[PDB]
Amino acid sequence: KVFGRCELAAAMKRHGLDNYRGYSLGNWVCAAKFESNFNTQATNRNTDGSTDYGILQINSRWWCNDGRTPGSRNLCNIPCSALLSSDITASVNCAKKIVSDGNGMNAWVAWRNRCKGTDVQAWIRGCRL
Ligand SMILES: CC(=O)N[C@@H]1[C@@H](O)[C@H](O[C@@H]2O[C@H](CO)[C@@H](O)[C@H](O)[C@H]2NC(C)=O)[C@@H](CO)O[C@@H]1O
Ligand SMILES: [Cl-]
Ligand SMILES: [Cl-]
Ligand SMILES: [Cl-]
Ligand SMILES: [Cl-]
Ligand SMILES: [Cl-]
Ligand code: NA
Ligand code: NA
Repeated sequence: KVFGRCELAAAMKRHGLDNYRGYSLGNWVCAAKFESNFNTQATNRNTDGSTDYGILQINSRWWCNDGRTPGSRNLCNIPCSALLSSDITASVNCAKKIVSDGNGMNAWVAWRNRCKGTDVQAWIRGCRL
C-alpha cells in the first residue's frame, strides 16, 4: 500500500507514534516518506546483504527475519514480510522497539539525514488528526 501523507499520519497516530519517545508525529511521517515514499512494500538491499522492509525500512540485520540475512537478529520477532503489510501495525510496533533502543530515530538514516532538525510538523500540516 502507498499511503497518503495524512492517512499515514492518522494511522501512525492511532498506533501511538505521536510523541512516542518524544518524537512528534511529523518525525515518523517524515521518516516514512523518505525511507519508503510511504510504500509499505518498499524493500531495499543493504551493502551487508540485509534488506530494509516496509514503510519504515526496518532492516533484517537487526529487526526482522527474512531468512536470508545470516547472522542477523530478529529483535522485533517478526518475519520481515510482516513489515510489508498494508497494515502498519507490525512496522509501528517494531519501530517502537527500535526508537526505544537508545538511539532514537537516528536508526532511520533517512530520518537523520532528511528529517532531523527540520520542521517535521510540516509533514502533518493540514491533516485531520
Ligand atoms: C531502523 C532501520 O532499520 N533503519 C534502516 C537502516 O538500518 C538502513 O541502514 C543500513 O542498515 C544496515 C543494517 O544495519 C547497515 O549495514 C548499513 O550500513 C546501513 N546503511 C547506511 C547508509 O547507514 C537504512 C538504509 O537506507 O535504512 C533504514 O534507515
Ligand atoms: Cl507524497
Ligand atoms: Cl510533528
Ligand atoms: Cl536470516
Ligand atoms: Cl494500519
Ligand atoms: Cl531520543
Ligand atoms: Na533506508
Ligand atoms: Na534478521
